[PDB]
Amino acid sequence: FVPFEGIKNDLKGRLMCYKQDWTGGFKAGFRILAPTTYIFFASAIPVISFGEQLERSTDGVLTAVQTLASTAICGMIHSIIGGQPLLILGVAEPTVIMYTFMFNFAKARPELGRDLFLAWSGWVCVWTALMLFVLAICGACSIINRFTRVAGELFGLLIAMLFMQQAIKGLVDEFRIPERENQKLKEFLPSWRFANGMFALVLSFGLLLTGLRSRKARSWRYGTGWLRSLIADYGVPLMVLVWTGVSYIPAGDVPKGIPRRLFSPNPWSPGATVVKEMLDVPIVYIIGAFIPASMIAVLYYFDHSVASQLAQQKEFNLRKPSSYHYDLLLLGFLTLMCGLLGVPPSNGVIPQSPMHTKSLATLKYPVEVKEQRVSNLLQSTMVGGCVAAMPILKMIPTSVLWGYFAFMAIESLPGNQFWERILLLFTAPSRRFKVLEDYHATFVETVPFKTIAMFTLFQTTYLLICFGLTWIPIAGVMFPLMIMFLIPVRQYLLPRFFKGAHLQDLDAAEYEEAPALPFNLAAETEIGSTTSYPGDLEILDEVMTRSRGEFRHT
Amino acid sequence: FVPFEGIKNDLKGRLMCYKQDWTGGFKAGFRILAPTTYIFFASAIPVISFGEQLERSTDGVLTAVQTLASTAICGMIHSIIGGQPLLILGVAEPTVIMYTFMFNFAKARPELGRDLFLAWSGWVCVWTALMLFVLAICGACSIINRFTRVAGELFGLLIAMLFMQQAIKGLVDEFRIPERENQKLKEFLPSWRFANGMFALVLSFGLLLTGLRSRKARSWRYGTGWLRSLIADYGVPLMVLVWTGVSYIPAGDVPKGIPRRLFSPNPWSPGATVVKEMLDVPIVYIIGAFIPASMIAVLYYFDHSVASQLAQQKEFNLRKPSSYHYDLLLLGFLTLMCGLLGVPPSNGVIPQSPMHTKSLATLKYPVEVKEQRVSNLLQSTMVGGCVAAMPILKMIPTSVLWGYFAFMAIESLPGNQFWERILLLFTAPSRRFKVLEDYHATFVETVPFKTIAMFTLFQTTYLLICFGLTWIPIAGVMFPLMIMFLIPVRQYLLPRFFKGAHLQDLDAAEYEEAPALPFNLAAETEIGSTTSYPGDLEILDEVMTRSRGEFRHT
Repeated sequence: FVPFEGIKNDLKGRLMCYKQDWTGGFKAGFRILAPTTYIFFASAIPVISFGEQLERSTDGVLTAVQTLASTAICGMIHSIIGGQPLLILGVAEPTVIMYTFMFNFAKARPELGRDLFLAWSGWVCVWTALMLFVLAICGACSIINRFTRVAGELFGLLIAMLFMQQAIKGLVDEFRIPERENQKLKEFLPSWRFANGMFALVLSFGLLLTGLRSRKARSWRYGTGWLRSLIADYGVPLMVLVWTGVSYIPAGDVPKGIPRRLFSPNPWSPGATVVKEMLDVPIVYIIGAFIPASMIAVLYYFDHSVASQLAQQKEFNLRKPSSYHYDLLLLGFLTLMCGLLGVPPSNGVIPQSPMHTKSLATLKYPVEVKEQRVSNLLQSTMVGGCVAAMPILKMIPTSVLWGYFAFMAIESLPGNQFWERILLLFTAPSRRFKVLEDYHATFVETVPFKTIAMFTLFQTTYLLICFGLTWIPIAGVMFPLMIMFLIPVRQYLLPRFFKGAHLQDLDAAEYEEAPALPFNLAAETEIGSTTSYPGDLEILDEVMTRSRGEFRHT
Repeated sequence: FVPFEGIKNDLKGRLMCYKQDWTGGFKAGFRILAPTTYIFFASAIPVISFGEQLERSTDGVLTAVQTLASTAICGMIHSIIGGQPLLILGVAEPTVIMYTFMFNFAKARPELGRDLFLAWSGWVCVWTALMLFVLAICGACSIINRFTRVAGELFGLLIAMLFMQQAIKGLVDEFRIPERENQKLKEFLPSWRFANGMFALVLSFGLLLTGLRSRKARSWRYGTGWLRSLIADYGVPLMVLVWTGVSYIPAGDVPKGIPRRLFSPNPWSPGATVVKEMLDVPIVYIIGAFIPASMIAVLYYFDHSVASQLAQQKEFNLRKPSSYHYDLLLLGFLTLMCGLLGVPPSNGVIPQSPMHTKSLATLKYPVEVKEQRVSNLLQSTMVGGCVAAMPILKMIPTSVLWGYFAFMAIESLPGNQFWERILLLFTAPSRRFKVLEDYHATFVETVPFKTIAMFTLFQTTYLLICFGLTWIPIAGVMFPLMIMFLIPVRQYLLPRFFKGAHLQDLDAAEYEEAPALPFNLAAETEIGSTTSYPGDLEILDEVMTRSRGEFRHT
């Protein structure tokens, strides 16, 4: 933990591959645009959704303009002078939640109010930048190996819960009058409001289901290869466009605001740095900003490092070194800059970074990744240009964004072992052989079900407590402390209750899977030792057709 | 083809097992109620949907009351004095289409009009009864072995197309003012109409998707066995109830008719035999009724026999004989009775009859079927009692019935080989190995793809021509003739163009399936000889998690 050692080593390592980092990007030619566009679409849409969320949560102080600007500027700076260009930066949901807490605190205090919210947030960002500088200089990133699966998966499920909560919140508001809108408009009559709510339900569920189906296009037996890849890569934006077009079908027979569209304003309209108002904040609140700043620094020190680790998985066979410490230092500087500019800070986001690395990967029949600084710079510049295209983006209905929130919530589940363990916990004892008939984790076979159940119950209790804490008006801004407390807990307390190899299998740093087992081998196991025979109607359901009741012959 | 031989033989066979047919039903005790209730729900809901369809198509002359009454009375008579009690009778979609054609013909002719439509239909039913008597006496049912798969599957797909068309028709009308309603009501304002249409979309799609998911409950690893069986058996009625309840959520904040509910009237209200008006029909039209009567007799002679055959599949190991000829004779008598009473005739329906037989089946570890006349009688009496419960049924929204129409359309597909062949025809040449990696028909391996393609193209052209003919105002009532022409076509013309075993495999009376093949064996085949290797992103999609981009280790 020698000060400045990690930063110096990272800088020495990354300074030998800068010119190559650029030339290899230019040598790829126009073929570098496909990963660029893919990651640009993967980054922009969630950022716009978070911007709308903030617009609703901050009474219009922060909108999609600010989130897009922060994402673009931070991404460009990271691409040019950052250590690991594979890392993708952007505004994330936890930052939105923290800023919502801060806004709610400031609004109820006359000394700050809505007019000094951004100044107080700038002071918070100054504190966060200092904390991140200290963490990077002291080499705190040398212990990121202790950021085990138990904390990451719990945080992911918490963020998925919050995504779904936001989706439900928005869909319920689609039936209500907005707070800052003229209540006398025809679009806000009870009939038109009910119609708008129903149309929002239709559009949101359509987007969600169609995108979820599109995600598995490359496995279809239909169409061309390029068409299947196009669907699998750009389904989300394609479905957003399709459902916007659908929303425009009744445009001629309904009022202007049916369905409701994005509330974020257009920056080009004449109606439209916070350092000047920063001096006006009372000293007591300048000092008190230390409190949320510590939580934000915790969140960033976790998320940045985890995203970089995921983007630098050893299976990619990357040949260039890592820059964790210098990356955290630059993140502190970027947070200071964003606080001074009046925009929310950005940080490493998941799964955008590993998806970018994958988009830059090819197999030599064996993974080889094309690492360079051009794709990140171009995608960040496109995210920035999206600000100028705000008139076009304002045509998107809000229900589509709520559907996208639900989409992210559901997409956080697939590879999450905590979710699989919850499903197993709620599974019937006589139907676990079914669990054993498909791809499954190894701890299902190597760990007794009682220990899995106890571990999952502890994890679920922790998750529910954190979710409930998020609902407390003021104390809810402490949930990153609860997230970090899982490190010492896993390191010290769990070994007392759990026995070694069981913990290692249940909290493995590597995703270990197992292939499907034959039915005969799925019963000799302890977990599948309570196999019950199928019923008569269960058997007949499979040997007779549903269309005409015809017996199938095999 | 000796006259009265088949009827006499069937009567002699079925007269030796009547008392046992009843006693075995009474000996089953209260356990006979589960199949009874299952088949009652399987029969009632489509009949109510057809009743609403007729109400919209006949300007209120025929409604769900008449369809329910016909189904109940015919089922009871068949249960008591019928030959094969496993056969389930009811009003079917083709009868609805024929009656719609007849109503449209009568309305445009001042000599008949809406006031003599039922009388003309009674004369049509008299002609149909005479035709069926002739067919049964002459032993025309001795050649039902020529009702091959090519005709049955084409007819099924045509009826599925018509189901989906009715669903779309109803959902579009949910946005419009009904023809015979007061246009000044608040519920028919543009805003409330748009809201009603959107709510109808929501409810219909919810019903459809939830029912389709419920159909596969017995294969779940969750819940109890009895709960899974309950879901798999009663999902459709359960989801109808659930979505009706959902429809009642905004009842306090919306006008009376939001959402629209069943239009069929309640027979108990004071506002509410056609032999008297039958004498008033002109002689020319009495004679002309011969034309639609022949088509209806074709439809019934096909459907009754096919449904009985499906209910009497040899795999059920039934120990009692068949009564095809006497069943057709009784169907003629029932059609005469229904025409005299002013209700549409009923006939054998699919897949209700084989599903009833399956519900009466148990495996002795080997199928053993409990054949008796109690379940059919009880379910028919319950269908009849549903008439008295019309006030409760009128609470169902029409959008739920349109969703059920779409549900039947989609449920007609699974075991249909014509649909599978269409999908194969539109499949990519390089992705047929995927077809070979799952359960598939044998002709995929035993027949070249060119012959399958030609056969499927001919069948699809025939189907589309029949569907288009259904759209012609008057000539569309001839489509049963097109259906029957497939018998001589298959028997005489196809062998000229197709070569023996290929036709036998493509038009086998038995549903022949084949198990999944290994990838190595799926390429040596001629059809799977154009296997293309997966792409880099296709490979990476499977080895990395979608939630966090984590490499999977196997």
